[PDB]
Amino acid sequence: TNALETWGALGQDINLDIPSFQMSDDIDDIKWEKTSDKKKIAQFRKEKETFKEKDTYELLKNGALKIKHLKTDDQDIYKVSIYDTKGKNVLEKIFDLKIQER
Amino acid sequence: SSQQIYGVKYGNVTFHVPSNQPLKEVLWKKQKDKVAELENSEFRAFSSFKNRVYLDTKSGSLTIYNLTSSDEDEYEMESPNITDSMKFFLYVGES
Repeated sequence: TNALETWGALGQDINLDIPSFQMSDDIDDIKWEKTSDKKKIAQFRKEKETFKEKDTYELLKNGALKIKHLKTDDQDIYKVSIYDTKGKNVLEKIFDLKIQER
Repeated sequence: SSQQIYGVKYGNVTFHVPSNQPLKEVLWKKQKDKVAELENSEFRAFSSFKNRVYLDTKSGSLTIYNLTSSDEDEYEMESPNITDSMKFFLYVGES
């Protein structure tokens, strides 16, 4: 329920940052899922090449997901799953991307 | 939805996934943490579950060996060639 409500503006880009997160070496699988459709859009696996569904997205150091030129569909519930080199969950956070038709 | 799987210490179980198409990308979880995964075809068991399991490369079914009672938990699997998650609950029986 801790949906860190985020506010975006139609047409502009937005950054989904993970709070008190710090990039380490124990990190391995950084996952960004778009609830509704239920399929990852971005994923950083240790050293295996950053995966991105659409160039509309971009992974930024410290697992930050970037959503270029927001759209009407780009309004969803985004979740981030970060795992360490042992298959353990390092942290889990949810973002409520609410784009305003200003 | 969730299926209750009963097992026995030192024994082994098998999580049967009612599939058809060879999902070549799957991930098994023991709650928040991972168990075994399949990425672009590169198997990988984590922590304790190393050498301890076998994943069916067709029906995405999972098989754990040598139960340790510390395995009695909530298991769940995911896959893109999906149709909403499968959640199994293992009950490490007594003997």
